Amino acid sequence: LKAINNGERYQLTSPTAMPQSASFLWNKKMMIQVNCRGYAVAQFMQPEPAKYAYAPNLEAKTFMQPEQPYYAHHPGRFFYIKDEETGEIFSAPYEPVRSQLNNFSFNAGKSDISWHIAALGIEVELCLSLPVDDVVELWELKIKNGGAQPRKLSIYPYFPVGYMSWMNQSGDYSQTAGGIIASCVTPYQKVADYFKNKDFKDKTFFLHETAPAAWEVNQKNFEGEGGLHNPNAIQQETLGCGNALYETPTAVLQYRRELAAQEQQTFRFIFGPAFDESEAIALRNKYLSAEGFAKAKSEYQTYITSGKGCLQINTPDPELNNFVNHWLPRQVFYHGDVNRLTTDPQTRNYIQDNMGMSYIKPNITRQAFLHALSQQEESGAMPDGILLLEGAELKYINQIPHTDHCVWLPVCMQAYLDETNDYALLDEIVPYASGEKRETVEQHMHHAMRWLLQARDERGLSFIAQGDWCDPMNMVGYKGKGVSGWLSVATAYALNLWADVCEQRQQNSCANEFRQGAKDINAAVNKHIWDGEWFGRGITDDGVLFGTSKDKEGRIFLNPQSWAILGGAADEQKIPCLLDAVEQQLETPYGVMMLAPAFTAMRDDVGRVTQKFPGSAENGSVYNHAAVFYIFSLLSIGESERAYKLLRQMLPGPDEADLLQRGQLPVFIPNYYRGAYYQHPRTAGRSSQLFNTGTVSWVYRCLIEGVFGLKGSPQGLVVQPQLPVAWQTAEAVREFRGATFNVSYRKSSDIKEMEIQLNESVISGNTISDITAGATYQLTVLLP
Amino acid sequence: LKAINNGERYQLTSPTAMPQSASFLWNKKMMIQVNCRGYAVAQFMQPEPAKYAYAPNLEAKTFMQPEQPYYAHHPGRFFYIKDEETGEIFSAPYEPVRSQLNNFSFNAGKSDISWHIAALGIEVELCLSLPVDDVVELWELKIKNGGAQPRKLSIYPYFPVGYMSWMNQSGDYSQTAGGIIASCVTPYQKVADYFKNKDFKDKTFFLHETAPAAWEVNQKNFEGEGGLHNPNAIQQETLGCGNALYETPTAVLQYRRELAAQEQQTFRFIFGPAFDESEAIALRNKYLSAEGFAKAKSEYQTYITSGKGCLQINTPDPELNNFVNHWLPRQVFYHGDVNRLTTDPQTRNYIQDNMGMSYIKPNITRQAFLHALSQQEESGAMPDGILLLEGAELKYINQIPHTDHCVWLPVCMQAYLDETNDYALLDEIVPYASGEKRETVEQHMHHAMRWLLQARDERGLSFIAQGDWCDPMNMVGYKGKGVSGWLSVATAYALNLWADVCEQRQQNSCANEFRQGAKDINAAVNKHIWDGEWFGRGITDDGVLFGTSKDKEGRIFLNPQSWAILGGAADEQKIPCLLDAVEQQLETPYGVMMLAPAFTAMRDDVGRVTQKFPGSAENGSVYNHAAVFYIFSLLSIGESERAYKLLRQMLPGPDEADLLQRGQLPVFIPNYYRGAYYQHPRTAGRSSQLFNTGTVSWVYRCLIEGVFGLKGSPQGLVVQPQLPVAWQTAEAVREFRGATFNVSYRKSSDIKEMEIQLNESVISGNTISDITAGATYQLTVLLP
Ligand SMILES: [Cl-]
Ligand SMILES: [Cl-]
Repeated sequence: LKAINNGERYQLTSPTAMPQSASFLWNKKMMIQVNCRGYAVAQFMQPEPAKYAYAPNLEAKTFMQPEQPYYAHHPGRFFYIKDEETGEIFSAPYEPVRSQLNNFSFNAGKSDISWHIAALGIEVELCLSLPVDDVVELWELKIKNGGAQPRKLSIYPYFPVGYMSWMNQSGDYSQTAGGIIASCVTPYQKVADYFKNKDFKDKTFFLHETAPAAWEVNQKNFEGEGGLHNPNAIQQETLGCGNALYETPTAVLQYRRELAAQEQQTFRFIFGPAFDESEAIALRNKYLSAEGFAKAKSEYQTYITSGKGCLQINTPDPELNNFVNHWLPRQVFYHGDVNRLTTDPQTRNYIQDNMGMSYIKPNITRQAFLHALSQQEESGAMPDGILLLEGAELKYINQIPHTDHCVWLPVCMQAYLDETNDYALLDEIVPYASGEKRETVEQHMHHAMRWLLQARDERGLSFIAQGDWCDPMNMVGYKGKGVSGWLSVATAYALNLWADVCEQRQQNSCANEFRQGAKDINAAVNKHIWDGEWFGRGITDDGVLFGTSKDKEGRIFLNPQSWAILGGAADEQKIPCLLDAVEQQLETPYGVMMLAPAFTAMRDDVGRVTQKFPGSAENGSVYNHAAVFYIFSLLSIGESERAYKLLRQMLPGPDEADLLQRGQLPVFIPNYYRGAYYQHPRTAGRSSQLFNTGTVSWVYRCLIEGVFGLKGSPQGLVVQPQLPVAWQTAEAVREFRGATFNVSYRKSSDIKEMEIQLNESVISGNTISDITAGATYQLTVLLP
Repeated sequence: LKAINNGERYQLTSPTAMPQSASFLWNKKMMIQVNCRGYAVAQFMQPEPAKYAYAPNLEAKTFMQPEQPYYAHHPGRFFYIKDEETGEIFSAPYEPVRSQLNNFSFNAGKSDISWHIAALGIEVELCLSLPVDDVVELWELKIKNGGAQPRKLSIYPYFPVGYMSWMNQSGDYSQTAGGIIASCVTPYQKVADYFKNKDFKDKTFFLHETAPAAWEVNQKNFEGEGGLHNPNAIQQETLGCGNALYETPTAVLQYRRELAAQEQQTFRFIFGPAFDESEAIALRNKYLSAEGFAKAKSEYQTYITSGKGCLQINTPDPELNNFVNHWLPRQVFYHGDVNRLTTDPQTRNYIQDNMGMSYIKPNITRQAFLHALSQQEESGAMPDGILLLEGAELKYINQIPHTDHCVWLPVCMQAYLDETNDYALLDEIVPYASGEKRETVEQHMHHAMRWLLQARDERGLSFIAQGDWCDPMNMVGYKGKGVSGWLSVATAYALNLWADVCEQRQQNSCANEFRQGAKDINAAVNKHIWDGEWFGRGITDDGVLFGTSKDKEGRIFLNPQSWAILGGAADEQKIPCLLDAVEQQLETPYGVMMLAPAFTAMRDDVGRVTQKFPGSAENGSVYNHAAVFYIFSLLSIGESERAYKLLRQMLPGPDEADLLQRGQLPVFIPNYYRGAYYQHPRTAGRSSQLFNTGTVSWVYRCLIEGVFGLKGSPQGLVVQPQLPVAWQTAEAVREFRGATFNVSYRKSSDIKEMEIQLNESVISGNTISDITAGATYQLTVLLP
């Protein structure tokens, strides 16, 4: 397991040591998660979510689950190879046959995913990639006779379409399209859904550049009694060229080749959805050639490059370097650039994902604030979701009243303003969700902060309704009286940040109003939530305070601690209680758990969070997004070593036991690693394998502004590093407001205070304030 | 393939010749479809539908689809057998290993399902059955060393639980319960669903009578790299006794036995859902013993016996005899006794399924009329569904306005009144769905018939809204103007039957009102629907008449023909046009198609029916329920040979090509055999394998009253047979109004008219009118 191609890829060389590991790709309209053994999950937008490769049964509407189980007929991307001289077979990448291989590489790439495998002296290369703007998978297969004698082979792509629909499904070979076309009608019953579903891409295509010897479109006939392990159609000399008539369809082709010693051949295919044959052919003409593949690859590299971000690092930790330089920025960029491929992002996701873009393409951030605030309610309250398309609707959790949505506005805007200095966004005029009222961004923000001050009970604590940041914490306040400890403390943080902005803008009454606000809230928190060694989590509708030392499950939550540090409820006296409480009850080798001990049964004044399996998701996992709010809190009070230790725990490896236990390639941060570390040690640390998470925008922020300490201010670039003490030297390159800063950090026993040199001469203070677009500056930072 | 055990069972001796074939069982709260290879689909009521054995992914809410595809990890019921001396393995019944077997029997039973298999000299017996009233599967395994030497075996039940839930799933071995308990929390998000789901049976148990050597509850660890074909846990000496912690759970046990020459051992298990361990143990104590199995089997036999029905036959066709005597009555009884295990049966299903019970347990019929009519709307209109439980709701198609619901009332009541003579039901007082109005059944019926007369347009034709009997015919009248040809003619039938009842009850104005009604409708049909050689199907919202000779797809529908014969729109002149049109365009070797040619693309003034795959379900399949309305129509005009031919086509076999093509065991009539006979001959005749269908109550009625001609009247039993001419003799035994009639039929060239003898002396007329409860009468019926 290691980086290759100068960081462009990361290679895993066993199909069994880490069998859940995967990587992803995306583009403007789709995403695909590819498992190391050949399984895959693909979703596209049209404009709502859909799939073209289906399960063999009628599946629920869903993308993936955490810790997704795969199974033999799970959708996947495979090539069977048959020795026509011996009848022996194997499959690439490893499933479905699972033969002994002589060689195996799975390569996660920034811009592609690929495998190299060998068996029976035949060398197989498989490469997947996507164009920027169309929904289609670009597949490249290379087969090489690696021996001294000719070899006769039958080569079979197997791209199973699955059970498409109970109403109508079929498939046939189309000579005109040049491959297989499966077709269905998405089930429905209401006449309105006919009109709504009319432009669905209900065909799935698998198209060949090179005409094959034969094909099979009927899944059962492909398998016969041999099943996937040894399909009958492959035991025969030739595929039988069957179709599917209200039978489960499949995409199987056959090439028969005699290959000379050392001879290699290449075959191209495309796979995806289409409205009709005409669209499949349009895509074929556009992509299915050496030239279409090359042009797509180079447009796609350029897209990834445009999102490369603002920080390259060179530290003594080569695993961190590789992760931060090569993998983190693409994962941030995915979130803000396509908003997790939903037409109704959760508001807090929209805002936090876009916060991350401040460091990548800040104009997308700016647009995101304008778009979100145009959907603010006239009361100042923000909706649970942001609609990205006319006609979309709030779905799933966005229909369940949660109360924290306004908080994110000044919290995330702060990052934007520090990075860009675009205080002028505050003067942009935007409407509200209803009414004829158009007001500046700044007036919107004021009304959001007033909303949060009004949405509090007689004690001055924030109402929780059916949840706050913790989506399934739904029964604390469902009767209309319960309050959140996390929301209270986070509200005080928000109010303090926004009061700073008001002061910076000469809005001095506002600055006072909101600072007073924050003091009131923190007082109420200190009176009603503080539990003696840590802050509690909320007070239920019936007046019980939970997240306290009296509770046997859910005894401490991370979030109220992190956010009391930030918002100022935690003073100098309280902070060391927090740190030790968190370390004793929540820290693990895989990072910090969000609550503990995990709940093992329903507690119905807290609610659905407590019914999740203990140590999964919000029920006490190492939930990385909560972990990173703690990291950030630690950085805000100079707890440099603690912060770095806990941040570095998010990245698996290089320890081999760690790698195997988490079962993840280190090419993304998952939403969680399994918690309940004390209750269930066997599974603890296991990765969810979910690449969708708002964690990464905060991780990137922590590195840039906190660890490396290269943070923007209205004066310029502020140098305030918090490197771990083990590093004798490190470098970073920072792109900032159109300039580049080559930074060298070095520990020196000759000094008492940090000393900063700019282009060799020493500065006073810690701000670089003469910044010209296009220039490069040498910074030397000497540290005690 | 043939009947065994004196008709108690039917045996199939290949696992591959008919791999979709199955049988079912049910009880008061559940049903299970068992496939010949070991796959199964089970549903239970609690009080809504649920499952305990899940797919390996997140499946949609559904029972089964037509022509259900199975796949390797589909839920199933399996036993692996390992030769500990050689490492060789096989599985019962055939999946998952698919080894060569020395012997194979699949036995569909009336009261159980079982297999006998042999391989490696070991003889395996497997038997499934259910008790009458609890949700639990009773499993009995027998293993016999069939050789001369001792043999060492490892024996592994494999009952996979599947992927239960993304929120929470697990499993472990429980010594106290005596087996494996998988556990989950059904996913939800709304607080109201917590309260609604609180008593769900979210545990699945697999409990052993005999303590095993080891177990495995983690599915992945069971399989390892060997997969289902050759699981790793079975290659080992002993199972590793793992659990499942937010991993997909499984039920695997291991018994290790040395068996003497000829020695057999028996192992018992139960499998099912439970709320908690306490319920699993309650079921264990009740059932898991030789004595619990025996008591359950004998209570279950008694339940099936109580539904045996009123007709045993002995004809020259031994396939018909077996089907009618042994299989048909249980399938009728299932429908009315549990109403297809939905809490909101479609109204037309409720009424027609219960009609069938007239011949089985007529008091359930009577209750069904009372229950249905208590939910009639004050306008006289009937709702789309009948609610069988306080709090249930209309679901799926029952939310989409269909208009035919009232029609079934007099159509099906006629059967009830002829069979039982219970005209006194008509005087029972029942409420309506809303209001304080309580009226007699008879007044309700009048208001239903008036409803049907009012629900017609200016031309006097019935509005279709979003459908009639054809559930997905949703776009003929969705704008509020379209009308049905089928509903018009069926309304006239209904009105005529009900006018007869009114006359029989001295309600003479009503009798006139409704007879006039029927004449008006038939006139309008003859003016606007008749198309010259057959009756059209409807007139769209924009005034187009479809189901005509001008249409290239959907050129003729069966239903308007059948029902014009019944209701009298078709006169003596028109009837022979119908017969020839139906025979030329609709008849097939597998029976009569409901429409043709099948639709191959959306036609959006007809609607969703046209998007189903051509020859599946309502889009031109041999849809048996439509076929049987034709059969019944044919009988009502003395077309004896045509009627019998088409009825006999519903029963597959004995022709071998027929059997293999339809792919069904002849132990039930499916809802459809594939149509589009001319467009897609390769698949035509394929069985849906769906045992839920309102067909069978009409088939039973046709046999009893039509073919065998033993029909009730207010005078007694009317002898009016329509035997096919090939039969030289036949017998039937008819139970009727508490008496038995041993009937012998014989063709005699000595007579001009039918002659009937009762206890050897000749009667005049054709009615037996002296009927004493408990008596047996000899009837001899001589025919020309
Ligand atoms: Cl939380
Ligand atoms: Cl119809």
